[PDB]
Amino acid sequence: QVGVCYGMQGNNLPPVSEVIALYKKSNITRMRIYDPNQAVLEALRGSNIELILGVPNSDLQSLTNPSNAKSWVQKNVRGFWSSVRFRYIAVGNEISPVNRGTAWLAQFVLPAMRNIHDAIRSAGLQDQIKVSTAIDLTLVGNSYPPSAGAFRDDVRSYLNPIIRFLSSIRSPLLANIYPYFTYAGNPRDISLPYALFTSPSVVVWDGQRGYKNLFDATLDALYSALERASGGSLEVVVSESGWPSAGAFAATFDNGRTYLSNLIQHVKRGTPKRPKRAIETYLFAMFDENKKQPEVEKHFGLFFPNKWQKYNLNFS
Ligand SMILES: C[As](C)(=O)[O-]
Repeated sequence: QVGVCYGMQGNNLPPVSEVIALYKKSNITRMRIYDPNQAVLEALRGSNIELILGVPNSDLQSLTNPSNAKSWVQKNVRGFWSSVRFRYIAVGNEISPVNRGTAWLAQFVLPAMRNIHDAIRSAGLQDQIKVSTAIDLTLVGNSYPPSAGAFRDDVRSYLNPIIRFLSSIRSPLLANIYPYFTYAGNPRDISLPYALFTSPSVVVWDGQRGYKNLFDATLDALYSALERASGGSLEVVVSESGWPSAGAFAATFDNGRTYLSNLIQHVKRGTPKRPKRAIETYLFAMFDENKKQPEVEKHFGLFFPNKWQKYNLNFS
């Protein structure tokens, strides 16, 4: 089942309780939150909803201290484990050692992960609850063609030991992935059917491998980079994907509806490189978030804040 990211940065959003109800109502059994909001945590009790619990980047620093991490796990994890199906903890989101926004935090990620996981195992929850981190693909320097997929040379010192850690505790890697921005930046080279999963024939040829949609190509591009960095056994959970209804080039209702509907359907299966396993995927995001900037980041909602659906999707 597809999951949905619950961002709460709007001035017009439903009460937490109604949002959970709406999740249950729409039969959405998977959620991603970006911080451990207690009301949300208390609201998920007995929901049977598998949860991605996020560590906010501002606390990464704090958690490089083992004791801060311990108390972090006690308050937010052990206090709820009876009734909340914590699935993954996403320690940091879109951290890069070379992106201006997050560079000074990179040092913190792996230690945080060890302390939380260390904290996690002491409570004996390590086979249910996988410690990981959620990346963006700014870290991937090459993805064309997909077989050539490789991480940026200047991010290898950062990613390498993180991969190693993940391999050893058998955790997957989490990736936020937006075919939308790939398309939006280069519609001359990227065809909309390619971006939207509606292409009858392959669009990208990779030796003997043909890519029909932008989403399949990119993940496999990620897979090739993981394989070159000693993560050939890592699973990828896709922790964000979405298409905006307004605010910029190609931000339209129809595109949104197409993209998201094929996607929900697509991930019932895999990619041209790893056909067996289903892609665990989290749709971004449940509500428009009128506080985000710029304009287009306020329209990723799948639902209006009055809780009527934007796109009329089956999540079942
Ligand atoms: C834009 As190209 C030549 O890397 O497919």
